[PDB]
Amino acid sequence: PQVELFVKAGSDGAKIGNCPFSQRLFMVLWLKGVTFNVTTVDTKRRTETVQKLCPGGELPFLLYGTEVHTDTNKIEEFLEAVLCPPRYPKLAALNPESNTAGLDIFAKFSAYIKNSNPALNDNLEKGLLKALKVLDNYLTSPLPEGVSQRKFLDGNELTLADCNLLPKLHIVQVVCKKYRGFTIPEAFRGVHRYLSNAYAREEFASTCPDDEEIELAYEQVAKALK
Ligand SMILES: N[C@@H](CCC(=O)N[C@@H](CS)C(=O)NCC(=O)O)C(=O)O
Repeated sequence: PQVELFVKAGSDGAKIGNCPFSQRLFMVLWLKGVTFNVTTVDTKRRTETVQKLCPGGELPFLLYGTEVHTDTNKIEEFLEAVLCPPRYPKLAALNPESNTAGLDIFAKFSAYIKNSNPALNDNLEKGLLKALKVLDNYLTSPLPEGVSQRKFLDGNELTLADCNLLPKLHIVQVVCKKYRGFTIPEAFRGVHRYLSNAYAREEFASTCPDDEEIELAYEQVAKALK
């Protein structure tokens, strides 16, 4: 049954664009091992065919046979349910906490990077560091369930939880380094090992837009502190 994912185009109207939701779904589809195709969409200059399959302009979106699916959460739920054992592996996490750990980081990053006043930067940076620390503690602490030194959020295999979080953390890293010279403290070993382990996996590394695309995507979002 034909699978086609539709994602946002980057700076040249063609490359895969910066977008954590698209990357999340790309990762899920790759980890499932299903045959699928991808199509990029220049939100301004969309094609006639795309203007019809998805009139509301939602992105990403997924075609399953001739059926269009929208909303990243709903698409992911659908894929986990229909691409299932024995043909395709179950990707859901075992430990519920894995599905929330570190997701507050992205919001904290956003607030931090859009602010330009140095008086407020002190507080936003500390809140970002605190959220990184909370994730670091999750990664270094043993998990309740699972047959810490594990590679990923929930054990040693990538799960749906990593597909959501990794694309966001990657953006946090790339954007923070470029626009603020900020790096995730080396003191946070759980976070750095997670990112190193994730980078070593094609499913994550290969689905990241290039750094230039990510930076350019933030050009009118990210501010230098005055
Ligand atoms: N509600 C959608 C949100 C998707 C979304 O945020 N898409 C982004 C990036 S792919 C977007 O449309 N960005 C447009 C822009 O800011 O220019 C979902 O969660 O699936």
